[PDB]
Amino acid sequence: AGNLNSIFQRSGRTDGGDARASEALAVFNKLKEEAIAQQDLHDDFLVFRFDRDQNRVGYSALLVVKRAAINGQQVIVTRPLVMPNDQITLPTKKLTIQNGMHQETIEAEADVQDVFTTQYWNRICDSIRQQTGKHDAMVINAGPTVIPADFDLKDELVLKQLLIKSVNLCDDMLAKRSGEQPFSVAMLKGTDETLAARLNFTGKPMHDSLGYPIRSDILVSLNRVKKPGQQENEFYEAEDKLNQVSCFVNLEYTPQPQLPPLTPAIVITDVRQAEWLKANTMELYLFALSNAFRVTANQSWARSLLPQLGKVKDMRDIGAIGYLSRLAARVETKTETFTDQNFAELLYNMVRPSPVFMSDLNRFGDNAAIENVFIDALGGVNQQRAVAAIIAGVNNLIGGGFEKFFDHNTMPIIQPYGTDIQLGYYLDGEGEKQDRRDLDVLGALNASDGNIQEWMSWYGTQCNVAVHPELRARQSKNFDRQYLGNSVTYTTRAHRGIWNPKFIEALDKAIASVGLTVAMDNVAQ
Amino acid sequence: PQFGVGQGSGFY
Amino acid sequence: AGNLNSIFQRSGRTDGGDARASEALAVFNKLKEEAIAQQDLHDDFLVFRFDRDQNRVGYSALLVVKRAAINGQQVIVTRPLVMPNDQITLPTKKLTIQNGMHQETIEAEADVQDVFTTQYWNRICDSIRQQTGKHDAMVINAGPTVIPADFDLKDELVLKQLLIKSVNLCDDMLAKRSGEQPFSVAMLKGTDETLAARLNFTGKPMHDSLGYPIRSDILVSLNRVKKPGQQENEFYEAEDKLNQVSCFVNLEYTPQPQLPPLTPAIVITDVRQAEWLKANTMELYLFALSNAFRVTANQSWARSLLPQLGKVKDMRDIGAIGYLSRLAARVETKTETFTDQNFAELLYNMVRPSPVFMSDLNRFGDNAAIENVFIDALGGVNQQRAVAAIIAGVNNLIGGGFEKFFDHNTMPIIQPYGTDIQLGYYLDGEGEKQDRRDLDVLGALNASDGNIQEWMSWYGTQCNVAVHPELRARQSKNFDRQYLGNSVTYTTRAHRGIWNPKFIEALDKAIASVGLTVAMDNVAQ
Amino acid sequence: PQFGVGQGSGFY
Repeated sequence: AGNLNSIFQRSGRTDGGDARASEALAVFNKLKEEAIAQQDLHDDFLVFRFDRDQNRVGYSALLVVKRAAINGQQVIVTRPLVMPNDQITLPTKKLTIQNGMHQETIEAEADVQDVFTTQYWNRICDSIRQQTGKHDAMVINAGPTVIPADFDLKDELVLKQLLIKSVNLCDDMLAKRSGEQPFSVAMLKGTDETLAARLNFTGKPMHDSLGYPIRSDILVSLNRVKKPGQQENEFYEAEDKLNQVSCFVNLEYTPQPQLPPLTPAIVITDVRQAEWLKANTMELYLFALSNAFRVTANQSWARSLLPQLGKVKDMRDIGAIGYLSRLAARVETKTETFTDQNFAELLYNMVRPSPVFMSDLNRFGDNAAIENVFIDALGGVNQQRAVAAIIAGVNNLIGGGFEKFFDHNTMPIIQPYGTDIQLGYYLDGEGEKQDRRDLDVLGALNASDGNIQEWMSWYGTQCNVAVHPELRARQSKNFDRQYLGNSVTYTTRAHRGIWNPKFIEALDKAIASVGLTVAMDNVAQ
Repeated sequence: PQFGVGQGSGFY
Repeated sequence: AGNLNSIFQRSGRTDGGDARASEALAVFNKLKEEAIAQQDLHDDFLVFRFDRDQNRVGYSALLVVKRAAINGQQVIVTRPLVMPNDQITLPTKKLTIQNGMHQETIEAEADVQDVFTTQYWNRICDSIRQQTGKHDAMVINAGPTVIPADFDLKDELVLKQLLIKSVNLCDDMLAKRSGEQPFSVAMLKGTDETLAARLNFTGKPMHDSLGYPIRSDILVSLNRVKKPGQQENEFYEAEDKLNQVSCFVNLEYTPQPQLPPLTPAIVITDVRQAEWLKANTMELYLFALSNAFRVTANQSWARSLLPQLGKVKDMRDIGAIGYLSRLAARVETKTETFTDQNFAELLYNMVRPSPVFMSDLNRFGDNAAIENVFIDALGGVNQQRAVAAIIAGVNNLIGGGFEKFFDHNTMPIIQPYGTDIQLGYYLDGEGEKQDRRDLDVLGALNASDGNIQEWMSWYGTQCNVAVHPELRARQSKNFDRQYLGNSVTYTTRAHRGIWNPKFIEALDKAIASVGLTVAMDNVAQ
Repeated sequence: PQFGVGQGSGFY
């Protein structure tokens, strides 16, 4: 039946494609042409519609496609843009859950993680070959992403930017397949140049390529490598930035058989190079990750936990920590008698001194071509290859020697966190988009106003991973409706993992050990 | 508990 | 854990056994001794208690055990008597039913069919060896039966009779293992002796070894082989009977792509030898089965369908047949205008002329040692052996030649009917026990008073065997509560199968062909 | 649909 595609597709063309993939193709072709007209985009490539009608996927997508022949092989790099359609329902999957002696099945919709199967990709490749004529071409996966059903398609600015970013990545991957030279400390280490860095206690969120908010408590900014006394580059003005890492810190309530009860879980939510640089490679990513390490290694992250004193509406007010402590009460942090010293004491008794470094990993994110190696490095059939790629990336940064710090085959680079991440946003009182991750441990304690039993039910939902994830997802959504509100939109899900402490030691020390010295701007607190 | 792998490329 | 039985049982004795197996052992030992005292029973054997505590069964039982060494092998024949205990619940089995895309599990109690597993039997054998000392003995299965929880244990008469019948069978099986001579037509065919037979339109039920009613519309009585003019055996008085077969006829509503809609389903419910004969063997059984064939082959079974004219309470009144016919109404059979001719016409239009012969098969019945070969002959791992035993039994009756009528390897002796049989009884208006099988096709039509939709729901329940039997059993029980009443007791379940028309041809013709002529008593209607 | 077999004897 599915093998009749061999007859169905032999000749001719048809009238088809869903309403969103149709509209999306039309706007993306318009944007391509305007970008060429303004000379922002080069006219060396093609945009294609992938149909659920003409070919074998549940979800249609547009394909950002670039090509070159590399050493005789035709190579195509594709960055799919999934187009979910609110009016189209793909048949659901049966989730059978063996609840001890009780067996029950939950049916559920396929998300981009379930949709982007290995065959989904292979079908994308085949269609491109039909559309490009390159039937013997190899196709590079730049990472599928999704442009969600919900918003109006008239945002030409964002859509233009999506094409720009997607072609950037396509050029990188053709280049890196072509053998292009890597990013390294040697390029930064001018004989007359040094690095410096600071922690930004932002007070604001940051936004992905489609404009959705990303939680961050601290933005780590690594300054441009340079030195006073160097030749000024004519009449210029520039931001002195090299890269940045977005992160936040939760306070996880963790077991112990003497440590205090909460863990300073430092979570990377995003990794970006400064906007003036176009390329996106593993070496650039890996180098930037050292920015999160310094958050607790040299500086002190705990300043981010200070309550917004004077602000009534602080949903994550530290005062909530008193509900997990022996007080079983909110600390009065509204008062003129609440001091910096009292804050430090709450933490002395409640929060552990040893930082833990972890990060999100998203196969469908803005950095998916790279996120995918870090995800496969967690485990599975190609873990060894993904790990080899990552250690090679750091060695490219330092000129070898990562191996002088530890054995990557005894110490895999990233461990699973188990509980995965539901992403989404909610609207605040003025209708702005805010990250749903705000109901973190302090957030949830204030949301239940001290009802510890309600908190613990939620907390167990977010921690006990012997419970099938569908059951956990349903309870997590039930809790958002009661505590966050009904104005909640869900977005593409993501993985989380723990960076191996030895990977971290080797990355940070190896860079410092080759002389790429970085000064702290916050010289003392 | 298990890790699925999609069709990644370039690095392998 | 279960292998610790190897330590648990090494030495000593314990205080144990359930209250019913305890009481049952005490009464059965009393009965053994009285039977010896009255000289009815020979003192050559043992009675044993099988415990659910001391050994590996869900249900305790008493064991009727006899032994002899046969050609050097120690042989024990056992007839288990299961003792269900209303106060003891055995953990239930999970019945997972795949209802298309819907999976649901029903938990249910193990019945004697589920309980008497191959290992149940092997455990019975091992305990007997511990109790008899015959550790190298082979044990013959005389067929387990059950003595239900419900009634009071003070019925010494029935219990004595159960021991008597069970030891009879044990002696037969030791004999038949010993090579004892078979029953045959040659033993009946005196040079001066002939057979004769009649159909009894009873107006009453017949009762099993525990006193429960068995449905029968017609009792076929085969008269003792003899002739006037033979020497009279002193001053004697005897019933001139050899054997009998109990049967009933339903009217099944069957499909057709010209035949009338109902099938004359002739069902054997019991097979008995005359009470003066003690042995129970396959040849005796097989010979008696010819009694049912003659019901339609020589005589006419349809007389059993006559309504009990003048009796208001006839739950199976033929008038109901008008609900399945084009009349969609009850035939007025209460009236002085209802005639024999009108009856025949109802049947001419409603009931097919070609009889179908089938029988019940019960592994736990009074004839279980034999029922078991006829059941295994239906199909399964030992079907070929069971069939070989059955054809040998008929050849023993006739001196060979069954094979001159048909190939038993092309025509298996009994086919499955698919829908199995729920057995039980209900109480009538005076509190007497009546067979639940009374709500047959005519019965059910009167019970719903012509509501064909209610009838068809029930009828489909009893015919569509793509439906898991648990679902069917639940609906069958729901229908008895609404239509039969709540005074319904369920008893041991049974199989049904169809006797191959060629088996029947060969049995009847082979006996007649060797000269064992039988006269019909009902020479004309 | 299938036929289970218990531990019958004597005839086999």
